[PDB]
Amino acid sequence: ARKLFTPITIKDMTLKNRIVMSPMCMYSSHEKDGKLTPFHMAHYISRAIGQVGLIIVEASAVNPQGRITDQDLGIWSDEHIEGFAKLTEQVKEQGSKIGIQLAHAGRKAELEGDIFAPSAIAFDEQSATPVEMSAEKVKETVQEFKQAAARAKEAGFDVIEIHAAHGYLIHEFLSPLSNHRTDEYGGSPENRYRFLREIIDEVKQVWDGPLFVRVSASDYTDKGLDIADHIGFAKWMKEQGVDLIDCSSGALVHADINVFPGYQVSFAEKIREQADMATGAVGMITDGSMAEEILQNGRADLIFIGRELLRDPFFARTAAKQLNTEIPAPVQYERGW
Amino acid sequence: ARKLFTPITIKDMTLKNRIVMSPMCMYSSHEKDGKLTPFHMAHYISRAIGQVGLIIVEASAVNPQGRITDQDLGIWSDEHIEGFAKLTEQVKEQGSKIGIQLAHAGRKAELEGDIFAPSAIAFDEQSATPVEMSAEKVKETVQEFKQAAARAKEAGFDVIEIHAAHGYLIHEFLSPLSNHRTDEYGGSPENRYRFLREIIDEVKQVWDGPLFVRVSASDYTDKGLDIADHIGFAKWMKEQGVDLIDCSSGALVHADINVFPGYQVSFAEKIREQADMATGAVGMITDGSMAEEILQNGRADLIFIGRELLRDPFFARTAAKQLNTEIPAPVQYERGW
Amino acid sequence: ARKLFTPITIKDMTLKNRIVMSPMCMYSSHEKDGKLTPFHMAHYISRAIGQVGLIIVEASAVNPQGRITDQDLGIWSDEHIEGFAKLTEQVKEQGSKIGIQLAHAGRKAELEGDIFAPSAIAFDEQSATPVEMSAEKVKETVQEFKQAAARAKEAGFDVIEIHAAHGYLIHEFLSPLSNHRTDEYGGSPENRYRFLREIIDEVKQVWDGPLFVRVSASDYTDKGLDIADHIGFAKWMKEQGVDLIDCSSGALVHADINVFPGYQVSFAEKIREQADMATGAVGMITDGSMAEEILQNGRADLIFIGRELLRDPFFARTAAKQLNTEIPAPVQYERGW
Amino acid sequence: ARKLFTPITIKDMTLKNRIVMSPMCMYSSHEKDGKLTPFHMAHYISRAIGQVGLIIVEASAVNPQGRITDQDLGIWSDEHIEGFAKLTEQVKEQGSKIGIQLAHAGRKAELEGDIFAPSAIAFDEQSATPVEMSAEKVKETVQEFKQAAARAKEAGFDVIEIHAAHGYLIHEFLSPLSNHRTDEYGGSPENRYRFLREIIDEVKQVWDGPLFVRVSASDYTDKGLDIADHIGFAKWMKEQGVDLIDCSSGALVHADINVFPGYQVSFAEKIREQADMATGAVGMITDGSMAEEILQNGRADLIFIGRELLRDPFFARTAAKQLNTEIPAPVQYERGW
Ligand SMILES: Cc1cc2nc3c(=O)[nH]c(=O)nc-3n(C[C@H](O)[C@H](O)[C@H](O)COP(=O)(O)O)c2cc1C
Ligand SMILES: Cc1cc2nc3c(=O)[nH]c(=O)nc-3n(C[C@H](O)[C@H](O)[C@H](O)COP(=O)(O)O)c2cc1C
Ligand SMILES: Cc1cc2nc3c(=O)[nH]c(=O)nc-3n(C[C@H](O)[C@H](O)[C@H](O)COP(=O)(O)O)c2cc1C
Ligand SMILES: Cc1cc2nc3c(=O)[nH]c(=O)nc-3n(C[C@H](O)[C@H](O)[C@H](O)COP(=O)(O)O)c2cc1C
Repeated sequence: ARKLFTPITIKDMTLKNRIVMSPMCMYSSHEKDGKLTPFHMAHYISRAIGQVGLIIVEASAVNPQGRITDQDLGIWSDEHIEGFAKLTEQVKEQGSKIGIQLAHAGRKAELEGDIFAPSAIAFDEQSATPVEMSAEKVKETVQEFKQAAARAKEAGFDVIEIHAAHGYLIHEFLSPLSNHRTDEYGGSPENRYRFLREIIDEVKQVWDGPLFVRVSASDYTDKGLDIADHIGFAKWMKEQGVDLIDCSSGALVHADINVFPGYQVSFAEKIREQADMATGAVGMITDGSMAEEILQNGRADLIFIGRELLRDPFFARTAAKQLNTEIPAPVQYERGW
Repeated sequence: ARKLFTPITIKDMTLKNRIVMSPMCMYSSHEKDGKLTPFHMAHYISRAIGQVGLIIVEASAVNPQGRITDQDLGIWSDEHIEGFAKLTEQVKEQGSKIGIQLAHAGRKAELEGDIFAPSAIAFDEQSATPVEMSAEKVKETVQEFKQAAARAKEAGFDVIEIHAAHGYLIHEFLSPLSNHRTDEYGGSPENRYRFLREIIDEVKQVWDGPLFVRVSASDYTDKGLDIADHIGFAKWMKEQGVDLIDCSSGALVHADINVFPGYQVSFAEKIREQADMATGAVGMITDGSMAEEILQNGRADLIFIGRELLRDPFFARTAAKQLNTEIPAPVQYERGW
Repeated sequence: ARKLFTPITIKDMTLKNRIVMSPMCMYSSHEKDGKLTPFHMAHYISRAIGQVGLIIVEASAVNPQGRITDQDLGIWSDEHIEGFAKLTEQVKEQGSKIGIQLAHAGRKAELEGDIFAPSAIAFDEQSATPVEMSAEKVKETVQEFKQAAARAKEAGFDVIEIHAAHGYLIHEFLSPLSNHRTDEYGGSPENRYRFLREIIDEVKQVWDGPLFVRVSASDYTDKGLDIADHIGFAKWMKEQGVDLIDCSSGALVHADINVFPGYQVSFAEKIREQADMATGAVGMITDGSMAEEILQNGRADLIFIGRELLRDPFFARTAAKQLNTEIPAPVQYERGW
Repeated sequence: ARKLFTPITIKDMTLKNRIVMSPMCMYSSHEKDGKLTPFHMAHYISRAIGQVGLIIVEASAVNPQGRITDQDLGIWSDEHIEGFAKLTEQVKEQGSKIGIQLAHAGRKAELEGDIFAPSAIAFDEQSATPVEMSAEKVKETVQEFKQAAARAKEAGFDVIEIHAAHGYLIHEFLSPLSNHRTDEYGGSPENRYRFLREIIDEVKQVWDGPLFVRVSASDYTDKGLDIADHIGFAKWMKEQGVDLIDCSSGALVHADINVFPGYQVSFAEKIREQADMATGAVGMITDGSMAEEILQNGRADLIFIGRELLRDPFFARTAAKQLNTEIPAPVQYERGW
């Protein structure tokens, strides 16, 4: 069979295929309370009906002021557990595994009131200057990721992913372009990584399941982070028990990025090879042929699909056809698939 | 602008495009109570997110023993109103109009216990022989369609379609092959049409909105009904205020049917021309080009899509692309569509 | 088997499928002598390798001043026979049948010097006013079509098509908008049809094989010709022994034409039904599904494909795949098809 | 613009895009004299009309007994020059550059009479045992490649490619599995490479244009050649002035090969990186997205397309559409592309 449709086991979780619905913000929590809405349910569950092996729920803030927008999903409150519990139950009932992306927007939070970051440096010209987190505020945030993970476990998620990419809080700490701290959380690569190190260790105190970490493998900026730096971080994450690194890139600051089909795959293959860590490839992957090639040539272990799943919720079926192979259809659509 | 994406107003309902999700049974009411489940919600709402102009909910039984299977949706009880109320609200919120198909499986009901029909004639050698409805029972069934329509109105549906096709109860009364009654509901075309006539008149006492009727325009059998018969019924339906005839075919009895792309279009075109009645074309229509041709050549007014919407929930986008035109995308997917 | 890939026999010619490469001018006779060039050979033969059932060569002038442009193909001289003989042999060798479209551009000829027409009326404000053909000149032109047909037979063509459409010479005689003659070739429909009648009768004196006539089934203009007129001409053509009417439309004069997929199909269906004449459907037919529908619903006998064959020379294979059926591939490409 | 459609210059040859028609035997020289036929002309020229940047003509034997089959093209005689001269002229006239693959089947020659190889070892159970080439016979063959190159230059080819792959003669000398010689052409890697070294040096005495070499980057067999060996050969070829290595694989002997989209790309990228040599990627590349990714991620410099160009001669257009970009169409098809 095609590798794209061959199961893979990570910890005590077996995925029926290697297609992953990349986390994508829907800005649909209209009550601004971080809760799920009917749209979210239809949005996610339809891709489970569509046979996506693993569905990763969009960035969910671990702190209200850590949201990107006031319409973001949240997991900073026990009040969020009930809705997520229904979502995981329904997604899994359709045959897919489900994960959640724990996040904090840091200096990129588009909210009124003080926003936070490792250093008081604004994202750009049109952004507010963030407040430099006190050492204790940083430690409180670590606890919030821990608390959020505990809620995710209770809600029934199969996988937890830490959002350490796209110029958000953790990414801000990792990069010297945004982290000018002179305390235990700044300076050396080890210190810049400390925030993430503590988040991983604390999350593991309440979560023993598959743990993913999404990173921006490059800042595409002089004096910023590059793949070499991330290969280093990957080795440390492996030692800590991280199961897979979801390889994205950019967004820490404005930069020129050459975008094209599979433009971030090199990051996934280099980390996989040099850090001996399973990786997720993402970035303009839109057809089954590319997906199969990435897996067969050992460039990544899972294929994250974003925008193509917005155009085609049933990408799994489309990819199967493109690869001239057969996959099980949801029972209700046996007469059409 | 392409005709497929041109609005049409029926009564007080304006459809934003001519794409209709054909009613398709999902056999997913696992509690065997005819109620909706999370699967149904995601299944239908996803096509609304997908911009389908009109979504018609699958055959919903007006009487429990009128179900095709014990996992069919139902609308025989006021308890069914709550679920449907949530569904219509959520579908309309995405920007689509919604309808429901009122039905009764007649002799094709796959349930334990007596099943009913106009005459005690089994569908085939593998089916149970139905019980001939008493005149009283027939009139009670008319009232159940009326009562069901009332529930549909309360639930917020935009359109109601009467299922008078696919060999089910109403179709059984219409055809001489299945109706050998010696009372007012059998014999001449007037008598054979009487059941449907009374259903339409009664439904109109509680529902003044768009009213569709799906028929099997031919039995493809000697001594059975053919397009000439249905043109006759269509003229009577027009006088009664039916707004559109959804043109399907067959299934009253086993028959040899030449299936091919647009194989039922001739029925929609003839009824449209000869009965001066708006029609819905359905049957192996899988792309925007065929849909546009059918509309532009005046063969039908609405394009019903069945299986292609099971393969591609976002057929509307796919069709827009095939026709080299643009249509509004759901706000949440503007970065992908 | 799909009707699109079902054989059909016209006279003594059996076509292996119903796909026809519509005649399309290539304006590539760079020596301005109407002779074939390597481009023409590869252009046509590639579609034969592509399994097209019948390839009709572009408009070939029966008189040099009857060319549309000075780079048109010609068949006004015996010197044109050698090239055509090689082309028909090579096309047939690949397994396809081949035809040629005999033509005369009339007032739409874009050449230096006097151009001719039934009446001195220019095509539009940008065109030169043609010279009214003397009765002698008209009869000489009839002989040139006859002589051209003789050359086509000698060159080995399987089918000959008379170009009586797109506002060219013959079409000009047929329509009241362009024909104001006061002799035997103008006035009543009998007189306006006379030019074509004589061409058909004379051609038949030297050619007994399949004979096609392409017409513009409507002028889309007040006081111009419409489908009713062409149904009348079609009945006369049937009596004369014409085997099939290739149904196109317009171009006699500028007009508002609603173009859409299958916009000329109604013409092919009406002529087929009312004149009991085999017809070729053409006009925005781009996929196997539409082609199959047209054939199965009895709207035409052959499917003429134009621009789609310019985008996809191997449309036959593409259509077979779309129809989920199999067709023989050229032996040399068995490892790819 | 897309890299796939950006020109690239090699020596004094500029390709308009980076799509290459991979050499593919057509077994169509029916007279068994190695000459071109009308089919060959239509076959190749149609892809030039189709905008393929570089068309590489199928394996052409440098010696009659070096043909794979008696229906192969040849270039062992001056009698072959005339036909090739017409072919290059016509392909270039349509806008493409053209190359020819100089070949010798060695022990895989399916011809009657003695066949040759470095050692008397048969390809398999159903193959004849080849005659071990005397040192002089090897030197004569080197001269034949030289002579063939001289003919190719006279015929007007833009590129010459040496076929050192697919288990044929040169490949046989390169691999220790098939080369057991104990003279100057066997033993060490240097000696096994000597035959190719001499062919390259001699060809360069009569040809100063772009020179490609196709290799089988792996024998997929224990004790056979692997990518490490070919990276070594690549460095030697670079020193000799070879411009690009066309990276295929296998066929020396029967072996288990895992085939999938882009299954030979790793060979192209490793040789490109470690030998600092331009490379051509080939092997189940069927869409523009994969092609663009290969080029943008620096895995190869040219994209060789084989079977997809047999299914779609106009792959260039299809790929352009897939990449949402525009490319010039042949003037004759401007109204369709
Ligand atoms: C509407 C939208 C919302 C997104 N939200 C998130 C998010 O919450 N978390 C994240 O890590 N990436 C997010 N992304 C980035 C995507 O997950 C994905 O990595 C990116 O689009 C590259 O992949 P693609 O080409 O398959 O879409 C978003 C992208 C889009 C288009
Ligand atoms: C799984 C399935 C369930 C269906 N259930 C219904 C139904 O409840 N009512 C109805 O009128 N037609 C029903 N149909 C018939 C379809 O609505 C449609 O008319 C038929 O599939 C022809 O169209 P298509 O070729 O676009 O699928 C069903 C079809 C399928 C495949
Ligand atoms: C470049 C080009 C040249 C054409 N030349 C001719 C011609 O010589 N004779 C003719 O009858 N139609 C000619 N046509 C009209 C086509 O045969 C065909 O009827 C028309 O394109 C409608 O079909 P299509 O939508 O499949 O392309 C031409 C069309 C194109 C695009
Ligand atoms: C019919 C056919 C003939 C071929 N002949 C040759 C040849 O003469 N020389 C060569 O180097 N490769 C030859 N090949 C191998 C192809 O060039 C190509 O490298 C292979 O098919 C892998 O690519 P693809 O997946 O794009 O077809 C041939 C392949 C096919 C299907």
